[PDB]
Amino acid sequence: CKNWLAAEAALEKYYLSIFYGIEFVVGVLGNTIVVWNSSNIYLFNLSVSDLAFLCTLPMLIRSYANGNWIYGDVLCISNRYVLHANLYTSILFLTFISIDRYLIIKYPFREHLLQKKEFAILISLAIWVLVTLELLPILPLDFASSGDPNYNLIYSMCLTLLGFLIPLFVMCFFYYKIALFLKQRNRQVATALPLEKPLNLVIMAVVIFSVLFTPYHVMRNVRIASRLGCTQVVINSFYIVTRPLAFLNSVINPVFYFLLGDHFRDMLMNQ
Amino acid sequence: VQLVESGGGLVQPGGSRKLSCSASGFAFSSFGMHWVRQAPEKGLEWVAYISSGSGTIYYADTVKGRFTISRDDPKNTLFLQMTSLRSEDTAMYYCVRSIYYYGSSPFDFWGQGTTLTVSSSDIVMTQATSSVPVTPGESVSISCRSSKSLLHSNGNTYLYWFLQRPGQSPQLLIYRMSNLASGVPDRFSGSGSGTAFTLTISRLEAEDVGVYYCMQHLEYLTFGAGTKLEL
Amino acid sequence: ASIAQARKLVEQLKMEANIDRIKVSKAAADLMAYCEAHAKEDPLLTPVPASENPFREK
Amino acid sequence: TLSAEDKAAVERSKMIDRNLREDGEKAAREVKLLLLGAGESGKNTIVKQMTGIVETHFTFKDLHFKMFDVGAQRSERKKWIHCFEGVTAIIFCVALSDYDLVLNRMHASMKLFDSICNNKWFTDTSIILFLNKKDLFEEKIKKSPLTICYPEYAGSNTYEEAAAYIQCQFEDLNKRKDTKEIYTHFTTKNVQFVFDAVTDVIIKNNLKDCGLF
Amino acid sequence: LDQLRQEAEQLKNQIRDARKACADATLSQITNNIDPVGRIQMRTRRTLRGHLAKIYAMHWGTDSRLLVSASQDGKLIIWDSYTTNKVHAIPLRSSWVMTCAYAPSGNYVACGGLDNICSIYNLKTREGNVRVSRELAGHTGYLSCCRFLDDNQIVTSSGDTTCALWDIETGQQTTTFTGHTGDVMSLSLAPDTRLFVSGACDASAKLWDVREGMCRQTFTGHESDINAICFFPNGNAFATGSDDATCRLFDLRADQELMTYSHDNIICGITSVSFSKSGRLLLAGYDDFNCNVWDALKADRAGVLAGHDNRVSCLGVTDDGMAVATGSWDSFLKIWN
Ligand SMILES: O=C(O)C[C@H](NC(=O)c1cccc(-c2ccc(OC(F)(F)F)cc2)n1)C(=O)O
Repeated sequence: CKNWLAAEAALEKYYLSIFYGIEFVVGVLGNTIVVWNSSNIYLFNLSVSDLAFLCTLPMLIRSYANGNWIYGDVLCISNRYVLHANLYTSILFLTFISIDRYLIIKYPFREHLLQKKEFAILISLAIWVLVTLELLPILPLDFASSGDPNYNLIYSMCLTLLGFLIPLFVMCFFYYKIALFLKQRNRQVATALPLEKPLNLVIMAVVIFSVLFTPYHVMRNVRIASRLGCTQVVINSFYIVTRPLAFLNSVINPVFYFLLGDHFRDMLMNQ
Repeated sequence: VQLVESGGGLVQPGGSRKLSCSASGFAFSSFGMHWVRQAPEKGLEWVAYISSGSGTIYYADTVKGRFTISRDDPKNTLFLQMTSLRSEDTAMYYCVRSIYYYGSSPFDFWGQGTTLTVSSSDIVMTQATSSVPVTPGESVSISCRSSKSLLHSNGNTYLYWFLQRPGQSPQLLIYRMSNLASGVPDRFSGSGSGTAFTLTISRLEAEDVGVYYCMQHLEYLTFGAGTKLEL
Repeated sequence: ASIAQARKLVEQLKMEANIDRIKVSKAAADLMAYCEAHAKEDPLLTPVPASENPFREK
Repeated sequence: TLSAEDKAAVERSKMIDRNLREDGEKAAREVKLLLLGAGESGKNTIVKQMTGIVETHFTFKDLHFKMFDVGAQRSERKKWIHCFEGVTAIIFCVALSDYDLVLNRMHASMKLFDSICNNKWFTDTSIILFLNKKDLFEEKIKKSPLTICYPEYAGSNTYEEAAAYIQCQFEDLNKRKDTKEIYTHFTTKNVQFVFDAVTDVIIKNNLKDCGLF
Repeated sequence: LDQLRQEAEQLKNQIRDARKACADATLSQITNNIDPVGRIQMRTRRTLRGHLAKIYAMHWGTDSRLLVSASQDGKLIIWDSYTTNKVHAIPLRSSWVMTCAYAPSGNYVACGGLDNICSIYNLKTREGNVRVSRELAGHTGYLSCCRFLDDNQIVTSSGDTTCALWDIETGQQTTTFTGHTGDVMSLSLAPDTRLFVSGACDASAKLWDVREGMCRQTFTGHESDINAICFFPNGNAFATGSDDATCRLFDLRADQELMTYSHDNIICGITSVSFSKSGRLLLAGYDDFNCNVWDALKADRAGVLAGHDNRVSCLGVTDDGMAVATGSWDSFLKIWN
């Protein structure tokens, strides 16, 4: 029992600082190296949002290493807002990347209106504005461990539902459709190369999304509920370990959506 | 190329009627169409314009809000919906085709016209020489003036010359103040400078008898009073 | 057979060889003189002032 | 700043732009096929089922196909082959009875296929390979061994092995197997095969564009 | 038979010696006293957008304002270069156009390609739309070039190794020009239209008499196919662009090459060539996506027109020398000055 909080202190200090630092370094490197059509529009916006997200890590890394926030309250609020807004913008852009992939599967000549560049830019701006708006309630007020527990818990539950769970369901549905299409049309001519790699990548997208985001979103709400009037220490520890996992997406995303794609990687070398 | 207007007749004051023009023998969809009317014993007066594709529409200030111009491109027909007919609306209405691209000749074909009888900032174009005695074989000039300079900054002088032979629709003679229209003899020549223009009919012969009208196309369209040439 | 082709080839070669030729130096001088005479009438070689260039900046 | 007629001309240019964009959208969704083969390779059969270039338009299962029969061009192929750099696929024909014929004809077909498949304009262009007149091959193989064309061949002179050997010989000419695919078909079945091959090509191209293939 | 071959070789040697006798000096030596042209830095005054495929040909109208361009999307667009307005958009029956021409009167345009047909379009129709005036058939190979002599005469080169003169009124070949052993790829009319020169894939260029139908002269020296040919404004010389990555200048009267325009850094083929009004500048398009301006009297690379993302397939200077238009496989035309 006693050793639990002693190790939780190290989790807060070194685990968070070290893990965030390595994630930030490699993630900025990947995002900048990776950084036209609707697919490219959504992918570029995803990379930009992931990059801008990582920029909010160094301050909190230094604070965790030192154990105190040294940049002031205004920068604290700004950092919180930018972090969460970019996180949920990345989630929504992943959802719309799944939608665009399903559309190009259904409409191979990009006939559908959603596949137009202008519509892609309009939807990107809509996503940015929407995420900024649903992030506004954070301003009145470490998100989970601050503010009124009653207001914070309901806000966090609604935010999880709107920005993670509904996008998760949409993404899973559209990628299930894509997987069905790829499996049904795997080999119309027996001698052709199979579509195993696209199917594996489609499965990996949803698996990675769920694994990285689901523990963090649930654990944040559990932590806020615990704050609301020694279970609390273990809940906080679990939230602490799960938090850097979700932020790993901004790290994996460039490689997954730009390097594991042979065509993109071939272009990147030639560039 | 043919334009046939219909829908004239007698209308009571304050009423409404629709003129229609049937186009044949040319690509109606690619032409902008004009409505031009002529009172029983006066000159031409521009009424309305509808662009190719219907994107642009204009009306004469004297008729703005009252008449409506519309076209049925698949049907190759032009309409003029007229409401609240006044005494001043009594005139023969002409349908005129106009195509606008570099080097084109607007106002090049006019319809035969349909007569309407009602029971009972603009550039001014002046043709103070209202009449001129004529003899075959002589050389005659028809002068004109405009309040504004018709020479645009792009080098074009937007002046047009129309000959209305007795009992006929006006026919385009010169467009843009120097260009001779197709099917016109080389005798006709246009010239002008300083907002003053002249039409020279050298060694004139028969078929050159009628009223000559000048028109400006610099900005929305005004006609001169018309110079009559008689033998 | 191919004899007709050979006969026509010889005929064309003989026709071509009979033409008169001038010295290469003289032709070079003629081209140089032509270019020199018309030098100032060439906008690409001698860019005209923007006041009279019909292709100006936006 | 513009005059009335200048504004009307700009409006006309806008309408022309609109029509051009509509035409481009209509054409962008059409499958373009280049049909190639020897002088007697049986591509006449292919066109039948479906003075210069001959264009054949047909629609199959909502796909519109532009098939270009360029065999009438006796001029230098090098000067106009780049005009077809953007075709989705190439349909190549070779009559299978050519093995024991003279202009050797099979070897000419292999030379043409080698020069086309490895062409710099068709690095990523998939090829639909039709091996026509299989019925004639079945009868002629019983008399003329396939070794008369391929001395190194040693399999039993039967339809299956000989035809498979010919297919392997043609598919071995592909020097870029990693980036390019060849869809071989011995021969409404051929149009169905072309539909399947082109739809597979389109799907793979789309997946490459979106970073999945 | 062998005697004819021997006599042909004897004539070849005799003409080779006759040309050599006249090669007393070189154009580069004679022009050593002239000042070099300054750096020719041109800029893209206008970009003509609207083609949705590779542009293969363009031709200026005689007014130096209107130009026609042909693209593989199956369209001829007539542009107002001053405003960039599209005056006309002509849908082609065959989308495989490879050449286009503008009539000197401006009343017609011509185009052709893999269809082996030269189609003449009337621009001044009473009905207000462009219509096919006439389709000239008779070539057995792709149409590579065509140029109007009048409203009633057009001369076309073909991939069937021949050039033809047509009477557009009757649609018949008035004259057929034969002698090239390879595909004729380009054609250039003399300013007087009394002669025209053609370059073929046999690496040679031939001078033709329009009325007599004869081959006046043959010019060799290129190592590969001649893709482009243009008459020098004087009318006594012409430049050839070849796949061997060089341009060469031939003189009709000296009957031999005068100068070659090449650089070690240039290893790609030449798709088009043109002269400036004075002829001092030789502008050539290249497969390496940019045009190079050459000092025609000095052989020096005087400038570069680097504005295209793909092969520069065509270019042309206005009749007043005020601008250069370059078409490209990237589907854009740019006006330079
Ligand atoms: O990144 C996180 O883990 C939480 C973060 N939200 C923030 O508001 C934030 C940003 C930067 C620093 C801190 C911060 C606040 C109190 C501290 O006190 C301390 F002593 F515990 F460090 C230490 C750091 N909080 C998020 O948006 O996810």
